[PDB]
Amino acid sequence: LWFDPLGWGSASPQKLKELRTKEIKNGRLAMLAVMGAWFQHIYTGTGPIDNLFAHLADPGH
Amino acid sequence: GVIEEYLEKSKTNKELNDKKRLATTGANFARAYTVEFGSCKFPENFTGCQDLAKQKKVPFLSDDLDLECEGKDKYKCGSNVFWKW
Repeated sequence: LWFDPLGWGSASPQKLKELRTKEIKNGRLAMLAVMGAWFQHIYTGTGPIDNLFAHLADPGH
Repeated sequence: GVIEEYLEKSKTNKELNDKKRLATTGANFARAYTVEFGSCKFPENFTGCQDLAKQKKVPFLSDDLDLECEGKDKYKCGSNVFWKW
């Protein structure tokens, strides 16, 4: 029932914690762009085994 | 799960052939490491002479030109035409 809580506006903010959420929230979905790009790496890829994962650097011969 | 092995390291971890004796790759450079020519250096001799040739790749055969000279021993043949000299 009541009304208030919390005090502010979604206890707004704070104005460094707005920044706390920031790209700690977003850069993590920058990094699930790693996800985006498969999120498999097992590309039917064999392959990312014997585990792996990566790791060419890139040897050759 | 096992307890047991882990379907066995020196058969699972069988990429102990990312090191092994895999001069199956590696040491196919360090025999060409000394590669020629003549061999080596001199005489016969650093081009050109070349442009052209042992090694490059490619291609391509190769020969060519008798091996020489039939003709060009002055001219050829021979003892040495004759033919007329």
